[PDB]
Amino acid sequence: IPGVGTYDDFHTIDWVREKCKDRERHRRINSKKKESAWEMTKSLYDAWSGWLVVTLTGLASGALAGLIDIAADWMTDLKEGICLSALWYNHEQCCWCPQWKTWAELIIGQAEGPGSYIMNYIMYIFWALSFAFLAVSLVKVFAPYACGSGIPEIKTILSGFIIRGYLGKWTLMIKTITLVLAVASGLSLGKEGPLVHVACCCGNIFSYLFPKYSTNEAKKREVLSAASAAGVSVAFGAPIGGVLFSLEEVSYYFPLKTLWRSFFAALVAAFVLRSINPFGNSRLVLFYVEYHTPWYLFELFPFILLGVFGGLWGAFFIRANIAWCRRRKSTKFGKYPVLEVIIVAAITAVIAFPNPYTRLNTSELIKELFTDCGPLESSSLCDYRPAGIGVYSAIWQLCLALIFKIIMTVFTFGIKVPSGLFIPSMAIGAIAGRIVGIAVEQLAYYHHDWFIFKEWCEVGADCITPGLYAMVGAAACLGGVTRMTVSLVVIVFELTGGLEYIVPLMAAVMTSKWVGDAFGREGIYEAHIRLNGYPFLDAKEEFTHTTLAADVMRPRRNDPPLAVLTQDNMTVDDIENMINETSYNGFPVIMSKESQRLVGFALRRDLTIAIESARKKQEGIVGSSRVCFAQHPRPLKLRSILDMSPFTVTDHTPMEIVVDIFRKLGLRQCLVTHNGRLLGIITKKDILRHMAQTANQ
Amino acid sequence: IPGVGTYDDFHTIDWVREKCKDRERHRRINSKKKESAWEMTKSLYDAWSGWLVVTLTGLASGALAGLIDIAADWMTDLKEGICLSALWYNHEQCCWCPQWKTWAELIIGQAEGPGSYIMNYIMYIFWALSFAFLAVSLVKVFAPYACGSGIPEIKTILSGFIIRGYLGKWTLMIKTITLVLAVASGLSLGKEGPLVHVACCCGNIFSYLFPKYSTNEAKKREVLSAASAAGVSVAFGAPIGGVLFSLEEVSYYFPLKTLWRSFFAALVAAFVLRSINPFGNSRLVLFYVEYHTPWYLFELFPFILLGVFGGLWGAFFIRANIAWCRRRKSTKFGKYPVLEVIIVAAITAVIAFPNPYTRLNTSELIKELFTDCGPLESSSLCDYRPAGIGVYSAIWQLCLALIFKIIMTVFTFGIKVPSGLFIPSMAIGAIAGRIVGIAVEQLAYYHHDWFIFKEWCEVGADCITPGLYAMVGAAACLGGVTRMTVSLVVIVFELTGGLEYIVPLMAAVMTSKWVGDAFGREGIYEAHIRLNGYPFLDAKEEFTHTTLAADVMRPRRNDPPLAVLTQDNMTVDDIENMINETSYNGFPVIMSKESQRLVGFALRRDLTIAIESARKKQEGIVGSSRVCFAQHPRPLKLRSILDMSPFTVTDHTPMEIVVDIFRKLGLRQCLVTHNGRLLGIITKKDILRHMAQTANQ
Ligand SMILES: CC(C)CCC[C@@H](C)[C@H]1CC[C@H]2[C@@H]3CC=C4C[C@@H](O)CC[C@]4(C)[C@H]3CC[C@]12C
Ligand SMILES: CC(C)CCC[C@@H](C)[C@H]1CC[C@H]2[C@@H]3CC=C4C[C@@H](O)CC[C@]4(C)[C@H]3CC[C@]12C
Ligand SMILES: CC(C)CCC[C@@H](C)[C@H]1CC[C@H]2[C@@H]3CC=C4C[C@@H](O)CC[C@]4(C)[C@H]3CC[C@]12C
Ligand SMILES: CC(C)CCC[C@@H](C)[C@H]1CC[C@H]2[C@@H]3CC=C4C[C@@H](O)CC[C@]4(C)[C@H]3CC[C@]12C
Ligand SMILES: [Cl-]
Ligand SMILES: [Cl-]
Ligand SMILES: [Cl-]
Ligand SMILES: [Cl-]
Repeated sequence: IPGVGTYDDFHTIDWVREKCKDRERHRRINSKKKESAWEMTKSLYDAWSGWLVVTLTGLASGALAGLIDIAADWMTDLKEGICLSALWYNHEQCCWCPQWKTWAELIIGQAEGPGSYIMNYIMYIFWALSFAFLAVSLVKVFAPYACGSGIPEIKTILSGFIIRGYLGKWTLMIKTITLVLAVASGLSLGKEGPLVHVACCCGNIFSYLFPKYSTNEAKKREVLSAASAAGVSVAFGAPIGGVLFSLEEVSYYFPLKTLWRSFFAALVAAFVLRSINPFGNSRLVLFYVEYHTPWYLFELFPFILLGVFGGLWGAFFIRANIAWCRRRKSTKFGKYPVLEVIIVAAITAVIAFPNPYTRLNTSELIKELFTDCGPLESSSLCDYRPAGIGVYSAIWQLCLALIFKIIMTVFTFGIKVPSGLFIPSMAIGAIAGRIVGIAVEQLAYYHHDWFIFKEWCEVGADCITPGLYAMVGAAACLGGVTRMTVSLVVIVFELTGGLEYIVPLMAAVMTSKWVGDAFGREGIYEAHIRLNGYPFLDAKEEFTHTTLAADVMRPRRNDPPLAVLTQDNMTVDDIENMINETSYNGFPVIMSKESQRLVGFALRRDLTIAIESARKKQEGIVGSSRVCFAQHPRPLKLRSILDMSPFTVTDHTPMEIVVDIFRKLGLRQCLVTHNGRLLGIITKKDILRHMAQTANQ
Repeated sequence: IPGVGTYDDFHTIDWVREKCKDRERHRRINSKKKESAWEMTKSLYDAWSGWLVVTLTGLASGALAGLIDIAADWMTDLKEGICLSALWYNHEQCCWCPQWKTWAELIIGQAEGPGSYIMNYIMYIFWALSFAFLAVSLVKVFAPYACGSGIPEIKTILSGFIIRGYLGKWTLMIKTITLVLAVASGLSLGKEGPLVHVACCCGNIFSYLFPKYSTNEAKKREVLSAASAAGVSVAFGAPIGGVLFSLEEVSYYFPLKTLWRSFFAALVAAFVLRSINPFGNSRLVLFYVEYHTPWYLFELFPFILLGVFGGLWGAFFIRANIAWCRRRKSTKFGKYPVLEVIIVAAITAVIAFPNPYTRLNTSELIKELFTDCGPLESSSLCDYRPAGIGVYSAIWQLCLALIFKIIMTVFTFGIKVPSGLFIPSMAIGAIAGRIVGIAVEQLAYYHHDWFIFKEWCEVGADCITPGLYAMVGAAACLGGVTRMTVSLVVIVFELTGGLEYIVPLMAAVMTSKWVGDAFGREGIYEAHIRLNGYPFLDAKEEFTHTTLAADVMRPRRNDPPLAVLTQDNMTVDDIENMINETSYNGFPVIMSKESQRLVGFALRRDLTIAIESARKKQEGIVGSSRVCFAQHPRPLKLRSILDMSPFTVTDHTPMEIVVDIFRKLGLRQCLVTHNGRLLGIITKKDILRHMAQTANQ
């Protein structure tokens, strides 16, 4: 019957049923292939559909990432001036500087002086405000789903949740435009994490072109996992890192074939980015900073210390941001998203313009911090490198920036614009690591008499490398705020290329994960999932409460008896009334009202669809005709919509085993029986609600 | 009761029961921790036990790998002479060459001449024969399990199979000695793959030191997965590659925490190898060959061609080796393992000595082939690089070697000595890729007028890099013979460090996997698992036969009724007689012989152990006392050994869902019932046998 087997919005899919549908389609297609040669070519196309869709998703993700990077760089450069000779060229490419003219030279006509500084300040603020206004208005008017990182929603979707329109074309376009707008605005956010959502949108749009991936939910989830891998790859140019992230972060179920498919998609996207090098390649992709000297054993001490910082700040953020977000979801603050975005952008621009580090783009700041001092470098971060008073000043200039980055982010992650949390955390950790490395280098230079320095360092030698400390701090902050261990480390290593610095990174990361784990085992993405109330049966959480299945059945003593359907003692009108009277997703069809022996399970959606189709197709089905759910007045027959083998457990079964079954098999509901007689039903909603109750939420 | 919950040799574990035991122990330990501060310290130790065991396993694996490499290098160098000045020094380190003296100089007294060549030939053959004899005798006399790679057995074990003594200390020591002996003998084998078994042995030996990992099988399997990751890491110096290999090859179930634990163990082992650099670091670990020029798009054509070769040869090997192995398991050839090893070693030495490439160590040959021609290099492989006649001769010298390497391996993988298949396949692929690269370079140099070469190459330019072709060929052969895609590619990339050659590798690998997949979807390890007859329910295989649970129940119409135990209508003597009369692993305890309603499941081992313990502990239990399985003449009580919630499915349930339940939940048996009455039992053995029957085995 047409329509049978579909799902509604904000519903969970049944993986077993979807896979049964997929293999039934596979058997039918194989039979057709053996039937004819044209069907054989169709079967070959069906087999190659997965490769085709993953390749298309990778190519689209790479192209979109390149375009977004180019547009964001140009728009960010527009704030501080423009290149009259070539308006399309950005500041860096325009000066590759008489061609570049600042707003002071174009309005006041003076390149220097207090008036020039004032004009530049006002123009910077105005451009930031305009970009923020455009981004928020576009998000609110066209695609409200384009707001946020999207990683929490993608995680919920890959678990089996349905969010219609989240991965649509409208959301893709609006997010693509608004991410560039927000990045140019200068808000404390990034465009690396959100790229995963863009890749997922592309994956869905391409999956619509293949019947195998367009009529089955599980195959769509596999394509989405590959898309997420490709998105991370384009974000950080780390295809292996992207595959690991898909494996450990967003993919609830990851078949082995999906591993290689996601790896191929990530490699294709990385190759697409390489082809347009350096046009669409970001600074992070082109980082490629060489190392001066190898790390040393004693240096692991400050690194671990950095880890502690990464463990602490992230925890604080998880406690702060969430709380603020909750206030936005409870008070009137959420009724004025445009005003909130405008105010945040104004404050950020005003407080960031005076300080060169904050006025600097976050990605460029990260690149500079990771970049090591050189003989040709004369930046304030490397003016001293003996050392002078300016060092202290430099440290001061860093410290303030750090504080700024810590504050704005808390009020920036959650606003109604595309915002990413990877870049801000990386910048904060990089600043902290740079400060720590500067301190360690100064101590080594002024106290080389210590046996540790005298053994592992030499007078007038590059024993200490602050760039490595900044990298370690960035990795520690990312791990402490996301609780990622392997994917994070591999992504950092691929981004920086420091194969010899994998050990220094890992350690720090682990430390952060432990420290944060002391203040809470939940990460930022999971915390946001819980805040939004999405149905998520996280496997990381362990159910320790000693309860039995009898304690979770909905039809309790106080509750009314569960609605059931007789095999062949029901009519179409009665079934319609039952559907319109009960709120159950499905109903268990029993043999008889006395025996109450389970016969099957019929979903309400399929039941209604079958009834309507039969009424519109045949004559005499006006309610008088009976409905028979058994096998072979024109009585209605609805055996095709019922499940012959619903999962069942005993009333005394410990709830831990039930949760295990639900997690591993991805079931939708389980019929709790005893003596072969139906008693109750435990649904994923009930399991989640019980888990929340036992967790004191 | 002591002894309850144990397993016998060659038996499969029940993952659900083990995990229940583990969490019950966790709850008890948490209660004790809350009881006292000493118990709190004990709880901290229990929590840190996993980190401690993985760290110990990594350290032991690294140390053993270094020692094995050093010993193998020295023993191999001993065959062609000795360093009189420093007998402990090897040929390369002795000449770092008056100090080094060949056997001709030490016996005949003439360094050059036909007599010197004859003496060197005879001494080489004698040393190879002696090493082979020692290895085979040690394997056959002390640890028969030390033979082979061990990857198939490790894969079976990680799926829940029990092989007592496979990972013991005796096996570890014997394999460690015999791997070095066999490598020195010159047989067509390697010591990289077998290192995984060494790591697993270390992991088991260390897991014996922690009660959490000593009393639970699943935790031991997690430790073994970490050990396998560390073993691969030490084998190829690719901790990420080792983690991926553990994820995709040997680990049936891989918890998320086990991922980070395995990564940490691999990193620790790699760091241990680094600390002893270059003493215990193999040539593969110290490969680190720089790259001259980047690869080009047209070069992807021959690379794919190499993939085809890798796809073909491997398939052939899977068809040849297995067959020969089957002959060794059916004819009298298997009755003389020592003689077979001696004959194979004699033939290999005799046929390899004349040709310099075969006389050369396989690892050194791989390093040379991957190594690119340089101005200071004057080797025959790079004598020409215009080109002369010698090129052809060089190619000839390669071609013969290739054929040799293809033949001996077929007769070498399966003998009663520690043998690895990674190194031979890598060498074969490297030779093929070197030949292909030489041909392509010659064509480009003599036919640069072609638009392709004129566009992507220049006159007198290093457009073609034969080392990259050799690397691609090695990767293709490895993928074709093992059907590994992501782990293989990452391992190769980490080994070579060519982050810019990931795309050329991947493609080729994929091609091989496809080509081999056309001649059979099973790899060498799975083929050997099937040949040995181990019980393996591979998840990669898909069950498409449309059968129901009723078709797999053992108690069929022809078979006798299933043995059952009444709840409280049985005696100790009757239960003992039933145990000694039936071969079932466990028996279903029913409420009554008339109702036949399932009450629980009692394992034969636990039943016998409980009966014996009760008889030896209490008085009056002499068979007259009744046995009651219900809850509360001194009747025996055996409720603690009975499972209250055995998994059950309906008789009409499709067998596909049953296979899914068995694979995902790792069950041991499922009770098939109808109307709430027990009918039959489907065990993993029956599922495996039905799968074999449906596969026409
Ligand atoms: C909000 C974003 C999307 C707007 C993008 C278009 C921007 C870059 C456009 C809008 C108005 C434009 C300006 C309009 C007028 C002039 C005067 C001319 O003598 C030099 C160029 C200059 C100064 C233009 C530079 C580019 C400009 C700033
Ligand atoms: C090894 C050295 C460098 C570490 C130095 C920092 C130490 C003192 C830090 C690291 C982790 C920290 C712990 C992390 C979290 C908690 C839980 C909280 O409810 C009380 C404090 C407590 C228990 C912290 C105490 C201080 C602590 C132990
Ligand atoms: C089979 C393996 C394990 C044996 C290991 C020990 C080997 C290396 C031993 C056994 C016999 C030894 C030889 C015995 C006698 C002499 C004569 C002396 O003037 C030079 C050293 C020389 C030539 C020895 C070299 C080392 C030697 C070959
Ligand atoms: C793309 C170019 C370079 C590939 C050139 C090699 C081609 C001809 C190879 C690659 C894979 C090969 C196929 C692989 C396996 C099979 C199955 C076998 O039962 C019949 C031959 C057949 C069908 C092969 C035919 C030839 C084949 C198609
Ligand atoms: Cl970001
Ligand atoms: Cl993000
Ligand atoms: Cl090997
Ligand atoms: Cl092997």
